Amino acid sequence: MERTFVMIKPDGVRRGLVGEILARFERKGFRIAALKLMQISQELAERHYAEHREKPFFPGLVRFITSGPVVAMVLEGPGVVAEVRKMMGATHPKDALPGTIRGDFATTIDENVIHGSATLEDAQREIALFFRPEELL
Amino acid sequence: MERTFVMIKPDGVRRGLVGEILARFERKGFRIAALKLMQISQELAERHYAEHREKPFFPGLVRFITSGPVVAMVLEGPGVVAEVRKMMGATHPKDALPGTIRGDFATTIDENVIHGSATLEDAQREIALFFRPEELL
Amino acid sequence: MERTFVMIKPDGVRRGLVGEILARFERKGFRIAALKLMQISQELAERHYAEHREKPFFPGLVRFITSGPVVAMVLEGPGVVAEVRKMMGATHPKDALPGTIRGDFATTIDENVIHGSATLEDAQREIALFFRPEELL
Amino acid sequence: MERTFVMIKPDGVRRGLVGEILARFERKGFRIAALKLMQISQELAERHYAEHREKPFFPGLVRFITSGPVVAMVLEGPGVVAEVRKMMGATHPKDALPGTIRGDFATTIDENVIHGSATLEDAQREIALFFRPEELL
Amino acid sequence: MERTFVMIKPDGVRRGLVGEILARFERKGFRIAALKLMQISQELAERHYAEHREKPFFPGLVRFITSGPVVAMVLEGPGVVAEVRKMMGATHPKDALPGTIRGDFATTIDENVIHGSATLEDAQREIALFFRPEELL
Amino acid sequence: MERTFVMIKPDGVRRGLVGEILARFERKGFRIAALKLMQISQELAERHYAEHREKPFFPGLVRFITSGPVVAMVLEGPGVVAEVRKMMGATHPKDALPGTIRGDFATTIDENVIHGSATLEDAQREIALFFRPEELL
Repeated sequence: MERTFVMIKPDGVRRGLVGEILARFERKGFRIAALKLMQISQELAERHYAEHREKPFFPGLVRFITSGPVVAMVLEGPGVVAEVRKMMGATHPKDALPGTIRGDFATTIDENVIHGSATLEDAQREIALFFRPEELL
Repeated sequence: MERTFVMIKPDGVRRGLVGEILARFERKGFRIAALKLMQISQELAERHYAEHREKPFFPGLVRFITSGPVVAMVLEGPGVVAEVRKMMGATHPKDALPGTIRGDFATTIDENVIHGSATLEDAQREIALFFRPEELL
Repeated sequence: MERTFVMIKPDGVRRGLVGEILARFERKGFRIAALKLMQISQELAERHYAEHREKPFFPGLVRFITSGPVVAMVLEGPGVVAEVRKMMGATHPKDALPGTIRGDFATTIDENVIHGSATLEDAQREIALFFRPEELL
Repeated sequence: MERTFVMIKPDGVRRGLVGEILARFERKGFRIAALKLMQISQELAERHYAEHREKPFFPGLVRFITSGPVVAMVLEGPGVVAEVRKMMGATHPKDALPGTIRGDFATTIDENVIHGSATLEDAQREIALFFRPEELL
Repeated sequence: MERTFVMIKPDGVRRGLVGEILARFERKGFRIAALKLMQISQELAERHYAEHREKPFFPGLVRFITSGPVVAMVLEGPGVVAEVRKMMGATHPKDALPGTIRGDFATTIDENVIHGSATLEDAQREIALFFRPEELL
Repeated sequence: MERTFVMIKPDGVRRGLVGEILARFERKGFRIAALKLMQISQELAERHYAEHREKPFFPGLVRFITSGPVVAMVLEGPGVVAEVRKMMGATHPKDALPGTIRGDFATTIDENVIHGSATLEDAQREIALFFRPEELL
């Protein structure tokens, strides 16, 4: 019953990549346990990147993630956390391999189209933060 | 401006067709104004199909539409109501032409993969019934 | 229950369209009851086109249908005979509409990529002619 | 033998639809006789839409067709003029059926993604206007 | 004239992945020399996994491979044995890279969608076992 | 404003892979700055492979590259030279990974479907050689 949190960033949404990305997870065999289009508020974003509150790029992260609506989701499946990280590819598109989501759709680190939980613990945190309990099915 | 309500039925979600269908709307150029995976409550299903509460097939429509989660959404764009209707194809898959969502993905009337508002008026009503006002972006 | 016979002609196989076409039937929801790559014998071709053995274009139909291997198959599902007919599109690619197999892949009548049983009766006959009974699953 | 002129308009190029559209023609079996990314000059646009130089919407057609680069091409094959017309679908996306290029990618008449010669005669004229003779292969 | 044996397992067939998989081999440029839908008998399966007759997972392999119809095929092309192993990806999906068949469609080792000969010798053995000579074209 | 030169070789063109390949670059987010179908002359080809004028495979390179029309293009984007080399995959298809262009579409080194500049310097040279200045947009 392992699960992970995935967010299609503002750039992924405006470029119309939502369906293509979801399709990759569905053909893989993962179950969509939650899904919604939402607008991340300034405060919510800052809480998410709370650990980087002192970083110099913190303001940048917050700005981009709130620049427009995002699509949040929870995926379930065998070792889905690590499998999704593998599917997304390296955080910086230049190092992401062809076949991965960022390797196929992204060109810059600032607009790298998608985010996926790094660990099961981050997943639980992110799910509790972006989704209400009743939104999980 | 104009908006329409679309729902990928339980069979469409079960068969992993969410991304593929969503991708068709994004390729078309429509904007996703709202989106969420949800379980239709008995009340919502009855409210939705109230028109047939007398019909003998009513209990059937309700059981099916609540048989599993669906993906509800609101699409926005020029004449989106009539366009989506055309994109989905005939209600009965037997009459739905290839190239159409039902024409390419459905085989029976009971499990016809998707629903789309019939008119502008139906759209306003359905959107208000399936989504909380704050969920429209 | 209902079954229909489908054959991807020598041109369709030669052009590497087998998977793409098969995928359309699988996406539609039909079940593959039988499948095999085969070389149509002179006898089988004549038996199949017996109706035109008198016509002047007969020798042509036979030479083409035996010009290379074909992929024969039996598709199963609700009203599969009429549905497949619709999915293939008009026999003459000039009349075949986009979204259709012939509409998307064929350009001439002689090389129209695929064949599908015209009626339930034709289906029984074709299936018995192209497949050994034990090959139907 | 027969040839037709096709142009992916500025909106189609801007939205990254060049490969997808080109792929449909290649899958169909037509041959690419000519191809080039180009910026339509004011003279070329006026020459092309000369028929409407009197109309009030003329200045509009010109500004749009020259708003950005287009991908011009010449397709060759059996009855390619009428076939491409069918593949593109109705000029007004509202009338264009799913499965069609405009039916799948366009939403408004002003930005209808593509143009294709209406007749054999129009094809000869357009090809001579958009391409240098040595560019036809 | 190198060739290899590939089998789309019962899970790959029931999930409707036959066409998509074949399409990958066709676009790659490999030739389909044989193809058929078949039901592996208990005895046949045991002979195939004869080398593992003493293994503890032998009963499991036999059970799954006979749980439903499979699609067997022979592919021909330059170094096709090693190339197909590369295309399928690691035997355990968790270690299979995005872009490969198992990396894109599978989540568990038990249901890893496909099988491909490990060596030319295994290929000859598997072809002689699953196909009759006359079925090779 | 980095840019690179890409050529879809004669084999890629005759196999109808132009659109599919362009689509990969467009979905990635690269900008098409130039594009054209052309026939490489004997002299032009020899100049291109001038550095290999003394190699034993020089005659072979020249022959294949001139065996039919090719599609030349210039792509722009962040680190596009290295990114495109990554997308194309290893020069020899056998070593190209699934997900890359050669890994997915090619089987032999002689007909490896595509070429991309090795360095920014090679790119400038190739662009100056295959394109006229006015063809860059």
